[PDB]
Amino acid sequence: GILHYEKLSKIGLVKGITRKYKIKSNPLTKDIVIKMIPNVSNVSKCTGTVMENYKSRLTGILSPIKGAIELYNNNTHDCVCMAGIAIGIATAAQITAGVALYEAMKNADNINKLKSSIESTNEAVVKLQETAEKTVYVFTALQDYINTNLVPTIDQIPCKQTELALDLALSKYLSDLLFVFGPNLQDPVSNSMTIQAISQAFGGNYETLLRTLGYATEDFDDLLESDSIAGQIVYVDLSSYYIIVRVYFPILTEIQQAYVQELLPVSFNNDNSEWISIVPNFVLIRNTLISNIEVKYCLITKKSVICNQDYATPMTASVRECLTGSTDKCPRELVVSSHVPRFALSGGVLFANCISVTCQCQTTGRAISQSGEQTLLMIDNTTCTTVVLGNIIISLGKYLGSINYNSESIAVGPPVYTDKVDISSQISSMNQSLQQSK
Amino acid sequence: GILHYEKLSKIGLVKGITRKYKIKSNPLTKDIVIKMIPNVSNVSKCTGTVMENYKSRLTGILSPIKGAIELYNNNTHDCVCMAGIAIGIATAAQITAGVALYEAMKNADNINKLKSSIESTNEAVVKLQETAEKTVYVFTALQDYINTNLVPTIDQIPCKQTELALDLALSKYLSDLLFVFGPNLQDPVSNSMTIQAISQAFGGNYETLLRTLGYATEDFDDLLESDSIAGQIVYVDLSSYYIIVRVYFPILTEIQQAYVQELLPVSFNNDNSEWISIVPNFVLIRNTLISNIEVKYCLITKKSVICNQDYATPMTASVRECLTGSTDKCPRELVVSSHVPRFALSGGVLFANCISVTCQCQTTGRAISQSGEQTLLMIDNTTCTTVVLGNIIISLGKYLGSINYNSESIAVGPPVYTDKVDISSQISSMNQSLQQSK
Amino acid sequence: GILHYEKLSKIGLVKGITRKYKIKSNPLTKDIVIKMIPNVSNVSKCTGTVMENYKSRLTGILSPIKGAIELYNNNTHDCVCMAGIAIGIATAAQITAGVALYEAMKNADNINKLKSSIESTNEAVVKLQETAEKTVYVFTALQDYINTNLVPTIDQIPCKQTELALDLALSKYLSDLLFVFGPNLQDPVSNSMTIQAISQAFGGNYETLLRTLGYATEDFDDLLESDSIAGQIVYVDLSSYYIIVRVYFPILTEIQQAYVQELLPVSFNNDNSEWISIVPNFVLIRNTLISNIEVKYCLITKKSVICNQDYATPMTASVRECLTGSTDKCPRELVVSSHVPRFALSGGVLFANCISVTCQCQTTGRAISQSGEQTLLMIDNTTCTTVVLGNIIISLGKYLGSINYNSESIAVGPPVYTDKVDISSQISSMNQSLQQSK
Ligand SMILES: *[C@@H]1O[C@H](CO)[C@@H](O)[C@H](O)[C@H]1NC(C)=O
Ligand SMILES: *[C@@H]1O[C@H](CO)[C@@H](O)[C@H](O)[C@H]1NC(C)=O
Ligand SMILES: *[C@@H]1O[C@H](CO)[C@@H](O)[C@H](O)[C@H]1NC(C)=O
Ligand SMILES: *[C@@H]1O[C@H](CO)[C@@H](O)[C@H](O)[C@H]1NC(C)=O
Ligand SMILES: *[C@@H]1O[C@H](CO)[C@@H](O)[C@H](O)[C@H]1NC(C)=O
Ligand SMILES: *[C@@H]1O[C@H](CO)[C@@H](O)[C@H](O)[C@H]1NC(C)=O
Ligand SMILES: *[C@@H]1O[C@H](CO)[C@@H](O)[C@H](O)[C@H]1NC(C)=O
Ligand SMILES: *[C@@H]1O[C@H](CO)[C@@H](O)[C@H](O)[C@H]1NC(C)=O
Ligand SMILES: *[C@@H]1O[C@H](CO)[C@@H](O)[C@H](O)[C@H]1NC(C)=O
Ligand SMILES: *[C@@H]1O[C@H](CO)[C@@H](O)[C@H](O)[C@H]1NC(C)=O
Ligand SMILES: *[C@@H]1O[C@H](CO)[C@@H](O)[C@H](O)[C@H]1NC(C)=O
Ligand SMILES: *[C@@H]1O[C@H](CO)[C@@H](O)[C@H](O)[C@H]1NC(C)=O
Repeated sequence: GILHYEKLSKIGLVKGITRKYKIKSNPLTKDIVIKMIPNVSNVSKCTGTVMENYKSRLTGILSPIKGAIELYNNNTHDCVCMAGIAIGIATAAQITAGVALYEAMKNADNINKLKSSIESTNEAVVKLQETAEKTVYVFTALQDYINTNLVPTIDQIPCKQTELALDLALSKYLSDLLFVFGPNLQDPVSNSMTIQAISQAFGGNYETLLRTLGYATEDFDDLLESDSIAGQIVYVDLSSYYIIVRVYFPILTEIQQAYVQELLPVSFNNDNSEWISIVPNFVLIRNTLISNIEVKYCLITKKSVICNQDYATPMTASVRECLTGSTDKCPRELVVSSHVPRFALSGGVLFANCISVTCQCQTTGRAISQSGEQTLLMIDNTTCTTVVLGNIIISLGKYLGSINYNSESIAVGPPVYTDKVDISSQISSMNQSLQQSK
Repeated sequence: GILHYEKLSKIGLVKGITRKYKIKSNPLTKDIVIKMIPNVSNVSKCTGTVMENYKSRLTGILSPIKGAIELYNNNTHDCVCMAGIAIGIATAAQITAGVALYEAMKNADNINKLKSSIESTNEAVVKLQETAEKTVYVFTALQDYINTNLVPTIDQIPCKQTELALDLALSKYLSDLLFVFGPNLQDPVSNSMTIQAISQAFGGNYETLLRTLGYATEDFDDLLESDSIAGQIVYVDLSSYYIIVRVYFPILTEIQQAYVQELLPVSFNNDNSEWISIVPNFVLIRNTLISNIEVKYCLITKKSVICNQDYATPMTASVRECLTGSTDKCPRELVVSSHVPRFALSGGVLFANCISVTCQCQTTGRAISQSGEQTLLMIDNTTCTTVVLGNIIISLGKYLGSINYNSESIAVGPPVYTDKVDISSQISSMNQSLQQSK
Repeated sequence: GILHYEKLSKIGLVKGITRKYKIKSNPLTKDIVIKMIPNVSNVSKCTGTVMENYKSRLTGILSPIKGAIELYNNNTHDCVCMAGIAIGIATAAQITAGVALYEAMKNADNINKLKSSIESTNEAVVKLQETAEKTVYVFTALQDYINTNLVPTIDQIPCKQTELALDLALSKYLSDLLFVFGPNLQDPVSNSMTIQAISQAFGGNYETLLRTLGYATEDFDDLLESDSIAGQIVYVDLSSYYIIVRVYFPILTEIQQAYVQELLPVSFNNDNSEWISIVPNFVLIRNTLISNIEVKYCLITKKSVICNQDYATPMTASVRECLTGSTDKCPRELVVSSHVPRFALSGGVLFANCISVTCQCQTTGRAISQSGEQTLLMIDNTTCTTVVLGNIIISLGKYLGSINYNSESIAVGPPVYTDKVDISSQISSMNQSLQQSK
């Protein structure tokens, strides 16, 4: 690759798995209905004031979301035609989500004609014919719990306990719902809300939601774990207590001439001390351009790095030069923890710090020795066919690089400290020196 | 406001929603009892050794908490009168919590006179008359589960399976409880423990707790999501296995002459490349003082920023000058990701980077062009009444700033890189240069 | 200790609790079987296609894990001998985990001889005789739910609702399972994944797992909360849908001549302003060596700091000199928030910023005054026996340090700003100054 792997390997940074870059795109939209209140028609004998109190509590949660949705519904018309003077302040994502909301209102209007049928649902999952060809699924929360726990036990227990059990179930449902659908949800007009978060209105059963929707594909689990499947609330009903959610199932596009290269950090010896290299562990290479990538927001598999959006971030010229060969530009940090890697395997070849760990060859019985002028030792089956590292015995391959690897040395970079307080102290010391300098 | 909004918008910092500052204060205290063990009197036929093992396991969890509480209970008198010699080491928060614990012990002593009544509770929520006027609520864990699942199925299933079901429910209850009430809780003498965390002793039903306690308030959900409602364990019983928790319910005070200003980041063009501005997105302004605010610990709504404590943090003079007009002091960062904003709306006026995106006007049909010397374009209805951005059509309004906005240019700040490894490399390179100079 | 506690306290770093350092070591291994599919033989009348669909969905989840495990199984032989040529790329942790997997395969082969007995399990927890002396426990998911909820209600409700209830339970089980056992688990050959994460295959009942395994020890909860108890998947069956997990039980080893010292930050007055000190709050001292420690990954109790591995990190020379007495090297930060501590107690002695908070003595009735040249006031019973801080009254001990503490002053360190944008701006400004100089 573009990176100088041979020079990188001598300061740790052993070449790891090469993964292709995938980003979701081209979503397909399906509409579902989540009914936030169960049907207690069959336990209504002693529901008491529990349902009235629950409806009063749920109206206060659903009302701000509805108001924020009609804020964009009222100011979007047909020339998608948005009035910026009434909207006032919005971001590009908010305006795009408003456009998507306007597009979804066409189907929401057809769905809303089945309000009585939605009210009459008495099962957790039901199918309704929105049109002659389109079917809408209604997902009722706690309906399964009521049907399988409260209906069979109405006449067995004093149903004053059924009222308390129903009250506790509704409040526990609200307890899990409040983190996602509460005041934290200040921007319901957005398509970045994952289906897992939306499923909290259905008890967290996004598996049931997606399986019922019939979304079958090879990349289903990858899309789920990359947070690429998203839902958007397009309508809120305060009389029947249900929401219409549009689920956007996209497909993964492999970015052409793009891959993510992983570097395995290995401690190396320098100046009679143990060091580690402070460089990005994951490097994104698009065409011939080298840049950082925030892989913590992505899904990392053994074959590809999967993200819901482009997470590329800039890279300094010094770090780019370090990755392209200038090993003197690579920052390094002292090693004081005993639990730090000291060897790694790449292409059947072992890169080990044989000063911190004991390297012994099984073929000859003689220990492999590392001098004080060598940072790492490259052990292939030319040096000797089988090396022993304590309880580990490994058969080695042949190195595809230079034959004088262990004879040719390099230069090491400047030591650094990556702790927050240490960074602040370094900045202070450098400023107290720079004031004298200038 | 005090900020220079025009110059900030010229570098892509578009003015956002202005929110007032709210901090909780003046809490009212209520005492509740949480019984960590259910009443199995009606399933006692084949509970077996399960209850003995559960009590043995729960004693080891509750003993350190009781010891830590008695550490402060034993060293507080009337001469709130605290003996610092015996306490030894404590913080201001710990001492204030000890004072609150001493205040709560007066009511805890009255509550403890109903120990037999607490032991005899056989419902999830019961009401006990602590005095002639005060009422205390007892919340029993898994009591509803036992009453609605195990009691009705005593004679139907082989009750050796009931013993296994009871054992699994208790162990699952301990599994969720251990993260909050385990060795992590090293400081039970503190009033910073949220009611949501305390509710883990009741299966996570803080909604049930707060609804039973009453607590009718408009700011109820805001207080819940700002982590302002807190509870404190004031007494632990190792014989009846219950705890007394004092719930603190504060009110939200709007800080006078204080508001939080949000800045919407928009990419801008400079030197034939795309850049973003590295400035705080949320700026707290109290009176005429500008400072940072850690909004990640607060609750953000469309109307206010709500925090459980003051989260103001200092700001550098350079950043303050950047926010007050000195745009040459504003750090900027290169843009390499495709998924960063290019336009935003503020006051009916669109600030767009018409080089990265296509700006076309519907009224005239001609594309809106941005020269290479302009960072951003301000598009108001004085220019043209309706702009088109791909699939988005927006009606704009008059701008309230300078009429020569698109003719007047500004200066741009120094480029920076905000990655961790990039920061370390920059610090090392700058130290190398400084050492070479001196 | 090695730290200069007096000078540290004079800049608001009051000595806290001294905790010893503990790291897990010498694990003992026990093998368990988790059956990912329940036995629905007693509700098979109307399970329908639900079980077939669930098996199809679960095969896709479990197949990559089995493939990754067989990747190491196929390339490990008795000759522990590993073929590095076929492995290609691996880290030291991966190779050690492969060695552990090879060691566990010997017992996995004996366990797999009871495949029919594992298939026939119809209880949540059962005991099987793997050999004449060894015992293996099988944990079946949702088996208790089926036995106690679906079997008793087979003929009471329309069993078409039983099929929907079974479908929802299986899908909810998969929803919780997907985060741990989904595409995120790209490296099943590793012994660093905790038993709590493993328990997600059993509904999160790690308490049941460990109690059934019979692991009884004093440090049980400490090992649990330090993330020291870990499990490794050693075998995956795609025909019976179960996994074999080897649980590692380490012991907590107290590091000799090592302890973690905590410093309590207290605001202090300087130049008519309030400041805080930016130094590490937790300092790890091993022998005579001072270094940082990442205590966020560890478990902190009142007696010791417990970690699953060594988390020591380097410390700069400037920060070390600050901790050892050079108070002019200690970075300090301005105080703008009202909710920052102003006093603390250590050894019965109060260190308070009496400029910011009102200090009054009860014994004499006269207020304690702090001059503008003093950062903090040390108040012991030599000064006066009982101090009052608002609603707090504390009896004080005697200071064991210098008697001229409040008369001797020190020098203060350079001011710093710890915000991210502030750090970037400071770096840019210092680079601009350095470039102007050179
Ligand atoms: C939107 O318009 C409806 C009437 O169509 C009105 O009831 C509602 O209050 C409006 N909401 C907003 C936010 O303007
Ligand atoms: C409610 O009860 C009636 C009569 O007992 C029954 O026909 C109906 O199916 C029940 N509803 C549900 C959802 O089971
Ligand atoms: C050494 O490893 C290489 C792998 O590159 C392999 O082809 C070769 O057979 C091995 N043995 C020898 C003696 O080269
Ligand atoms: C700067 O470098 C010198 C020598 O290279 C070193 O002694 C000093 O500690 C370094 N300081 C910082 C803040 O990096
Ligand atoms: C507190 O005092 C009680 C007796 O009133 C005693 O049993 C207990 O052990 C003491 N605890 C501590 C921490 O001193
Ligand atoms: C326990 O059983 C008795 C007799 O069947 C009954 O009177 C009592 O109400 C039951 N307890 C509860 C809490 O239901
Ligand atoms: C531009 O919008 C303002 C309101 O913001 C309006 O008063 C003015 O007449 C508009 N000019 C047009 C439509 O040309
Ligand atoms: C400092 O600024 C110069 C020019 O402004 C630039 O070339 C260099 O990369 C910068 N270095 C750092 C560490 O900011
Ligand atoms: C399944 O049903 C049979 C016949 O009713 C019964 O003997 C057996 O115990 C049941 N299985 C379980 C696990 O209860
Ligand atoms: C491992 O070997 C088995 C046969 O023993 C084979 O079925 C399987 O595909 C192999 N897996 C890998 C990753 O080589
Ligand atoms: C002051 O505190 C010390 C420390 O415990 C104590 O020994 C002494 O009795 C106290 N009183 C006096 C008058 O020294
Ligand atoms: C450097 O120090 C000077 C005076 O000591 C100060 O004015 C300036 O703000 C500091 N710059 C930093 C900390 O970036």
